[PDB]
Amino acid sequence: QSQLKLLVTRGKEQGYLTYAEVNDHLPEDIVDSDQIEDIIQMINDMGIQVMEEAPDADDTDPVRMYMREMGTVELLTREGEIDIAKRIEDGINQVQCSVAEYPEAITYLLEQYDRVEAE
Amino acid sequence: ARVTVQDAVEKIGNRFDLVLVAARRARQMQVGGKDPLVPEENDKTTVIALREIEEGLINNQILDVRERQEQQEQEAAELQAVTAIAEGRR
Amino acid sequence: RSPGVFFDSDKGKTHSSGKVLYNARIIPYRGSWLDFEFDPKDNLFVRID
Amino acid sequence: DKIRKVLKIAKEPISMETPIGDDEDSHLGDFIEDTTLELPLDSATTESLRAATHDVLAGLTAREAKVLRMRFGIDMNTDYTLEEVGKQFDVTRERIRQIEAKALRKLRHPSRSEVLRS
Amino acid sequence: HARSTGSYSLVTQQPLGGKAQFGGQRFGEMEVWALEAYGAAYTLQEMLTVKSDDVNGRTKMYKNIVDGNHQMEPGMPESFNVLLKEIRSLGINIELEDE
Amino acid sequence: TPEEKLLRAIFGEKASDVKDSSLRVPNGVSGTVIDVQVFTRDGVEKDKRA
Amino acid sequence: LKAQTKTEEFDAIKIALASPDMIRSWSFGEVKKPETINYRTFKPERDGLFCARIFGPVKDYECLCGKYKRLKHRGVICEKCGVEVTQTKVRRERMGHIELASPTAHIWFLKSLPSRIGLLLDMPLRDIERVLYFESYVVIEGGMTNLERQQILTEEQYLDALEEFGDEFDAKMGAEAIQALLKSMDLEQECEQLREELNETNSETKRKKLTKRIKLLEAFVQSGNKPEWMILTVLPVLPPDLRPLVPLDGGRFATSDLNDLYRRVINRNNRLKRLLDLAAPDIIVRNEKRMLQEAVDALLDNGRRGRAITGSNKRPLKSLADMIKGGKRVDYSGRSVITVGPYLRLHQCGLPKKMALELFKPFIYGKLELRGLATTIKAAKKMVEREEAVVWDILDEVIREHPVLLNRAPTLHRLGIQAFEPVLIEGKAIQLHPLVCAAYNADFDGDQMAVHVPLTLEAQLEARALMMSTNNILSPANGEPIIVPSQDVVLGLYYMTRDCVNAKGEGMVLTGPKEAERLYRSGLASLHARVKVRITEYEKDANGELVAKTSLKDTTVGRAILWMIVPKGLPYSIVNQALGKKAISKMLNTCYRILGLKPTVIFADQIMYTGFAYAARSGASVGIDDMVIPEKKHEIISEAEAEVAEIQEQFQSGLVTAGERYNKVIDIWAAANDRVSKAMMDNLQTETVINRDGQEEKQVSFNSIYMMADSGARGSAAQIRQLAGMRGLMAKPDGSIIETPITANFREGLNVLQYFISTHGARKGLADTALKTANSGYLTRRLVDVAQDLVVTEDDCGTHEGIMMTPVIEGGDVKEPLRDRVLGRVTAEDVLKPGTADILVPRNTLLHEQWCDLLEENSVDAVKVRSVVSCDTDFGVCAHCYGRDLARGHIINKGEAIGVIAAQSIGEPGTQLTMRDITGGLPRVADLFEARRPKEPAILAEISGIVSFGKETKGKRRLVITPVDGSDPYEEMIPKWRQLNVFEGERVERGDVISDGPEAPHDILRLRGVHAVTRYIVNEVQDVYRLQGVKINDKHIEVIVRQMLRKATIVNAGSSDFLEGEQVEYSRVKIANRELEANGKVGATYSRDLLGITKASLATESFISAASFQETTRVLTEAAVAGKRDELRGLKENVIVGRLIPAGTGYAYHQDRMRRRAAG
Ligand SMILES: Nc1nc2c(ncn2[C@@H]2O[C@H](COP(=O)(O)OP(=O)(O)O)[C@@H](OP(=O)(O)OP(=O)(O)O)[C@H]2O)c(=O)[nH]1
Ligand SMILES: [Zn+2]
Ligand SMILES: [Zn+2]
Repeated sequence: QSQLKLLVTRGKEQGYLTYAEVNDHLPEDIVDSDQIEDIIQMINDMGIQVMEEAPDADDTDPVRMYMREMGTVELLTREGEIDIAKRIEDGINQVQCSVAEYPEAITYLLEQYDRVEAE
Repeated sequence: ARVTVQDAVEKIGNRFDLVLVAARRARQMQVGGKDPLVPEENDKTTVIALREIEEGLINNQILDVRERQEQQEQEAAELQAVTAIAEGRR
Repeated sequence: RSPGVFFDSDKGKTHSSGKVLYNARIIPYRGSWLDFEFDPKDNLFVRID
Repeated sequence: DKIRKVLKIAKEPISMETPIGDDEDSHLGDFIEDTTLELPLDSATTESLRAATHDVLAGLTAREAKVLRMRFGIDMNTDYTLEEVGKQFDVTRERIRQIEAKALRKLRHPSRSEVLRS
Repeated sequence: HARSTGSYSLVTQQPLGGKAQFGGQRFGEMEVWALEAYGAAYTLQEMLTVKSDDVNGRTKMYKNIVDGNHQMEPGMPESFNVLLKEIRSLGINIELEDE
Repeated sequence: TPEEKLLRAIFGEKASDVKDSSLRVPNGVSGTVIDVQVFTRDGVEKDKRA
Repeated sequence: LKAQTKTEEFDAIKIALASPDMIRSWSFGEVKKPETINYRTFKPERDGLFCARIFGPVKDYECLCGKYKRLKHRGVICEKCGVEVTQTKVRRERMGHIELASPTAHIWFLKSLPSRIGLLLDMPLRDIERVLYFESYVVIEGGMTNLERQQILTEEQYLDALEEFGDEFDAKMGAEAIQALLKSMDLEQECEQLREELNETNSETKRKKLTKRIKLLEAFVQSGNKPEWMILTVLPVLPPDLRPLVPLDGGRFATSDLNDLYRRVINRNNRLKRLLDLAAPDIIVRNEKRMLQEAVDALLDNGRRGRAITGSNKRPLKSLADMIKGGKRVDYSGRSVITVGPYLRLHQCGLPKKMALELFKPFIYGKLELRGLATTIKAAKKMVEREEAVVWDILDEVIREHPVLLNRAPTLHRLGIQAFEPVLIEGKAIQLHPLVCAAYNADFDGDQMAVHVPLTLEAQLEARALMMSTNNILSPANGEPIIVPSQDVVLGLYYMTRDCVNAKGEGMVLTGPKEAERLYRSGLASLHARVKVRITEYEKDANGELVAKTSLKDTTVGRAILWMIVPKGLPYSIVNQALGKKAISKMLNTCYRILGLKPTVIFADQIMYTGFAYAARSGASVGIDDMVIPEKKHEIISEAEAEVAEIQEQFQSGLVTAGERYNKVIDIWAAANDRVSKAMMDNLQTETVINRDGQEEKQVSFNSIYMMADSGARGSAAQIRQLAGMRGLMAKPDGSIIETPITANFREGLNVLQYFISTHGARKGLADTALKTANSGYLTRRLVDVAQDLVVTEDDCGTHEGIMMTPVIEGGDVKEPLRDRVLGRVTAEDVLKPGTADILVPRNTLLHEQWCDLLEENSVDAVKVRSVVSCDTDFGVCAHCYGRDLARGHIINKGEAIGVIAAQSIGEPGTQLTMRDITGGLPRVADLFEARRPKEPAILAEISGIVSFGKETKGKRRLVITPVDGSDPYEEMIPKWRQLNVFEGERVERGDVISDGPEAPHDILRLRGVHAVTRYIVNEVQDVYRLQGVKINDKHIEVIVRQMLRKATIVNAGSSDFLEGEQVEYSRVKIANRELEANGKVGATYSRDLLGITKASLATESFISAASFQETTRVLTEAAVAGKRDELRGLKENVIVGRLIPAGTGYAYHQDRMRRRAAG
């Protein structure tokens, strides 16, 4: 509606391709080096039909998008940290115990020790 | 044809082909079998070919035919070697 | 261009039809630009830097 | 001096795509000349040198042309010494050096290699 | 200024100097228009390859000159082979097939 | 190159492990030297003429 | 049984996507380390950006370590380090690759105007396609329940949909998600179903996107490229030498930005690989993937989104794309300041000794070693480096008939570069023939020209047979001579006429040459008297030959001696009986048309020599008393100021309209200016009194200044009017005119005020000149870019149709005839004759046979002539249909280059065009060529019918006219604004005016006709040259308009898909092969379409030629999508590749190769 009607009605055809005009008639955060190429590509070259390919296509930043998912705090306290650390030690313990159940791990350690003492 | 070179184009239409054939003949002269037809008179091979073309001799068909005879002379006269080689690999 | 403030023309065709569209502008010596311009609909806009 | 060598490692350093004279348009990497290539003149002289030497060894004898050729190693890649040539020519060492010296005596009049020196 | 043969840049094998000789003259679009207008195909041919930025071409043709043979024996200029490698350097592939 | 080794062998080697990069007045111009000057490094053996 | 696997000759090049395995084929190893060079040893690291094993060795034939040195092992790799020891240029050609972990999207096929990865997948670009691959909103990859196939889900929606179903609609997110999306896509089945759906009961409410996508999908599927290659998983590496880090002067290396890019992408990719083996937090890994995306996108093409910085430089980094998106130096060249060389011939130029010495270096070497002198090549070097006398003589041998071509800076037309025969001159400046000094538009203010030495044999012949100055007698633009004598020489020959009464005159008669003895021996004057002599004339007719004609004519001393210069033929005397002004060129022209080349050249040299000599003998100067001011000056000024004073007094007491008294008082001063101008001219012209026999008589002033003005030689009426008369109305920065013109003049003193007023004119003059000078070339580039592809071919085709040529007559209400626009034109067919017979069918109008078109009286002022506009040719231009207008007198040689010569000739006089219902000037020409609709376009009647109102303002609306007759009506739209021209009930014809305003070329071509629209363009573009007074043939305009109407639009039903607008090339060649192929009903009828130069140049077959001028990033990408191939007939694209040009000396080569490429 707004963007389409303003762009089409105004640009007829702006004569000298007055760029510094409709770029301010656009919403969102301005002063970007991204939307710039999407306007200098439509105005000329493939005239007429390009102005119909523009709207149909119109129908951003690494760090800012990193802080976005980082926004999910889930912060912890001394109780929280100790809790998580406890689960870690519990997991590691169960794994090591599961290894202890495996007799071939013991006999292999024995064999490799005899290899160590044999230099 | 020190200054046109225009009197040569009417002998073979389209100045371009004129350049081709003249460069062809001049190429024959500068390197390989020289033997000019029109007297040199201290002129480069560039112009000598143009002089010949103007004279009426040495054209496109002329050089091509003489090349055919040249091939029939190098090949047919020296076949005793090629034929002897033909029996090399049966 | 000398610092201070001046009202610019922009007279003539700027959007077809052709109708004035005056605008004021303040030029600092060490700071940010402060412009004020009209539109065909006679609204007032401001440009910071 | 160690500090001097230290400052020779600093910086990225500069990139070729840096503007310099601000012409239309200048580039630092466009003034950098190539040196690994040889002058066409030098290459021509090298070719003419090969032909010259190949034509000079013609005015020599087989038991002298091959000697100078094999000793200094030319047109045969791997160069040999007095022993490897003295064995292939019966008489060893000094004898093959004698002829090697005599050949050098032959080249004191021709001007080809003389001017090729410079 | 005058230049027969001198140095060349590392990036593009094009004539340049100022250390012993003088960097060769620049042809350009305005000139290739004229050469095309005349129809001097061979003049533009050499002026774009061996006479400019053809690695082996310049040497081969130079030897042909000193021997009084002229001719040319041209080849693909590096100012296009580099382009091939640059385009090939991307996800896009370009190949020069025979017939 | 082998040919060059032979060539120097016939006229004397003297193949010094040094090259050449002397400042020469460019071909074409010609004149008279009016003033010489030398800026030595701080910690380098000063020259006689310097 | 060919099938060769080497680097031989190629006929075409192909552009397309590259598979990961395709990238592997170029891989001579894998870069795995961000390391470049060693910090101490300065030696290439193991697997870095500058590896020796992967790419190439540093030195020529020695490996990295040093186990192998010489040519002993050139084919064998090293044992300690796998380094193939070949050349160092190998390092310049070796590729290499980096194999990333997680997939990465190509920046080009992602965000480049249309979303190539999006449009192919039918999905929003910077909206949806961004949020799903930047790890934010998961996308679906085909579902058989509840969910569609390409919808976007959030993490909450994902788990919810996963909980409802799951384990049967799995769909990931990010790069690999889009990969599986493109891979799962079936181009074939969709190509069928889309054709089915997008054709069922749908009007013009859908057809747009339908035909668009189906054509795009069909192109992609037929291209051969698999959509999997759209996003790369393996990124190739550019050779090290194309991005080296070479040590400058005393340390301080110099590297390319690409090394920084590759180093960054390597780092980020390695961390990404390491993270996919250690602990794998989703946020960390996904971020590193986005960072890898950043690095890759920055390496391929920066653009575009913030621009990655680093490298200490505040400026961005030159990515790969930036190195191929947007002056060919050459050896054996030079340049120097030019100087006049009067003693030279016309095919010769002054080339400095030392300059020519350095130029023909290799030639001098070869010739020296050939003769003797120098024992070897280096001997010749040491011999020429030490200029040893004899060497110079050898130089005189090498430059004998070896032509050298000269060139000026601003090369507007073909005559910018002309070849000459080198002549040694003891100096450091280059001398030039003053005759061809006009073709270069060169003066001796200090301008400098460049020289090039044709090395190739055929290059020398090209310079001698084409680029030679003697071959360029006539201008390519207009048939008139270009080497025509200028200022100095013309004044000389003007002084060799100028019949003065008495003064050592008398009618002492002799016989031509004998009169010369009379002149040197004084007694008689030179400009008398007249006097009679015996002239032996020569004429020919019918059977050619020569016929003598001795007579006794009354000429002068100058005319008699000058007659000796005149060649064998010519009417004689009458060419000398005139004077020296404009007929000075006419004589040269007629001499050319009736004699030929050589005699026309020597005649030029003779008239130049004679001109200079007698000009020097004359001694015409410019004293202060040469510019005599009129006595009526102060009188006229007082009278003018009297009238304006009365007008001001009237304005004081009202009466006259004070609002526009400014205009009428301007007319007063303007009138007064013409009064002073007329007075000064009538005075300075005649004057004199002499004293013939019994005294009392009048001729024309011998006042130097007038002599210069009445004989070309840079001297116009306006300038003289400012010298002695007065500078008229002066311009004001507001654009208005001052009501107080410069009453004084340069002969008199100038007040500070009027000079401070004139400074505005000088300032704006130089300023406007600086603009139009660059604007002219700005137009020329577009002209060339659109026209430099058509060349006269296929000899001479048939066809008879062609624009009916008629003398451009403004004489309807102003009287102005021009009937020379028909000459060297090939006749259509026997254009009648008030009786019978006469003109043949294909007979080209000769220069003498166009004078025969005056023996048929003023009745015959209309002849149908074959033009380049018509012509049933295919991809070229018929020789007959063109003409002959060149430096050559005959028809254009087959396989020329009409396009470039046409464009040059048009954009040449652009330098002298003043930019502004009449626009006028260069901008007017641009608007005409671009085919732009006026600010108030008129309207025409499409079909002849009965004019009637169609509901008075019932819309909408706005008036409506409906011309209905015979069958079917039409409803045009009149927007109230602007009146009309036809009342109701009246009938109109097919293309009648119903707006009486500016006409639109589109409507004319679409309705009126092609001949009409072309006639309009040519007759409207010339009208802006008439005012500027620049002669230019209509042929060239017709040439650009030819390909200006290149494409058309078909409207019916045929093998071509209807809506597609295609060029009449394929159209005609396909309609000719369908009426006699299977059926004429399998094809439709087309309709010519008017498109501007830019719009026309935009479309072209070759993708390389397009990659030249227009935006490379677009054309290269879209050409990459569809397996396109250049093959390969264009001029431009065959220039950058560095091969023979398909025109001129080439053509034959291309023709042979073209027919050669028919076997397969
Ligand atoms: N048109 C023409 N001239 C030829 C031709 N061949 C030789 N000439 C003329 O020979 C004259 C000088 O040539 P030279 O080099 O001195 O003697 P050369 O003929 O033995 O080589 C020139 O005269 P020039 O042109 O009359 O001098 P100018 O008129 O330029 O002042 C040159 O044009 C030819 O084939 N055609
Ligand atoms: Zn090694
Ligand atoms: Zn035709």
